[PDB]
Amino acid sequence: SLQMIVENVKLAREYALLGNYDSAMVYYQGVLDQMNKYLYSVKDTHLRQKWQQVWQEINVEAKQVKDIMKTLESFK
Amino acid sequence: MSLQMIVENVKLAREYALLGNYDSAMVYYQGVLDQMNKYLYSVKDTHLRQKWQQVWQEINVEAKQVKDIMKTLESFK
Amino acid sequence: VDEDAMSQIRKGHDTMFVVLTSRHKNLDTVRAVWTTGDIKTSVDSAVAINDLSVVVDLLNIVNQKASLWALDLCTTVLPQIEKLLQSKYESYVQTGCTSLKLILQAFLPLITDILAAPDISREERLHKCRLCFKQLKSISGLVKSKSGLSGSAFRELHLLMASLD
Amino acid sequence: LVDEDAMSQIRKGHDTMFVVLTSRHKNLDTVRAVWTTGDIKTSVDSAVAINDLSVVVDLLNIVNQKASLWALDLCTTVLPQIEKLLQSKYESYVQTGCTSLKLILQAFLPLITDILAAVDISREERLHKCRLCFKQLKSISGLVKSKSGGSAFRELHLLMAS
Repeated sequence: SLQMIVENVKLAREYALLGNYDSAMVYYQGVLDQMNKYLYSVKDTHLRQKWQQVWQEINVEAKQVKDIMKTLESFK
Repeated sequence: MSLQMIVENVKLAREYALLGNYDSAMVYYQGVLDQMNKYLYSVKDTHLRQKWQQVWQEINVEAKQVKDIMKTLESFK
Repeated sequence: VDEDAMSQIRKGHDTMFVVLTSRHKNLDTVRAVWTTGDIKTSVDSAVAINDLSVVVDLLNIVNQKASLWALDLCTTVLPQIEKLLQSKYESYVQTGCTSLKLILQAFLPLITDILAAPDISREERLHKCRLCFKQLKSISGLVKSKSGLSGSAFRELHLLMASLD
Repeated sequence: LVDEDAMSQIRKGHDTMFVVLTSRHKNLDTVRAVWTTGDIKTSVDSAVAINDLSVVVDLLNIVNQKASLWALDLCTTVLPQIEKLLQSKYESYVQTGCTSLKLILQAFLPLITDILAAVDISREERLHKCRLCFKQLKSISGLVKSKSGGSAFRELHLLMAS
């Protein structure tokens, strides 16, 4: 479902904006996998290329959340 | 100037210092050092005076250690 | 459709990048002050950053760790206090009484709430909480026995420890 | 009481004082070094590990004199942020502010109340920050009472009855 990928992207970003990084990471990892399964479901090669940069941009957001979490783990 | 009072005030300074009451110890240490120095120049004998000077120095050493302890403690603030 | 789906997802990417990068940078500023050990200026720097989301992130860490910090402190300090309360030097006893009062005032409410509750972090708190309560019960008997002296500090401590008898 | 007897009585105890204060200062400096590195935890363990009760007394005397002032300084810095969190449109911000406020009320309010009771350059400063703290709490109190009309604010309301 495309509406699920869009929705799950929205949730990951909302959780991240609110500092709920645990829940954000679950959805970021969810969308990255879900986006990859739809990616190889795409028969068009060009449409596949454009989704790959969406995956890349979402992947960048997920790495920043991890970096924030790693910083927070130092306070322990 | 009573010598038995100087002995007592040395005893008080040391007791407070042993117990970690450094503010009160310094009051008596500065007291004895002044009281002993005021008595020191009352001594006309040269030999008797030198021996009191080394007593004063030993008390001064103890007073300096208390000061040093207080300075170390003030670092924690 | 793909065009609407991708357009909606990419719409928000630049804002997310800026928010998370800036928040990460601000947290790193605070973390640097924290590792030096200065609790005061690390709280001050978070406020000075003037970013409520950084304050939220840090208070969320404090809120989950504060009780464990207090419990760890208590389980190390209480045996020392017990020694002080048994000292033949009056001032040592007085020092132990003052420190015990502060612990009871500040930390006993937290300890009560932990023992009154329905993963690994909760189990660790409950474990240290139970030891801490064991130490306080031991100290409690000492406090009650010395409240018969006249000696008044032990009667105030007895009152603060009423929830243990 | 003659001079020779007086000097003998005084000097008898000098070597003991020198050694005791030397050992204690060395032990306190050992603890201070761990403290200045910033690790509060291993610095407490340092004093215990030294196993010298007089070092513990000196350190607890400092803590006993500063702990309430530390809580007071922290509260007057944190409470304005907490009040902002309680006013946020984000549910999770409010919950964070409520949780931090409960811990502050449980742990630090008893200490701060006692400061107002019982020469001293700081005393003028202490009372000013005490009043600032109670102004902050009074402001939060009215907000808590209004929003208790929700369960977290009822728990907070009872903690703020005073």
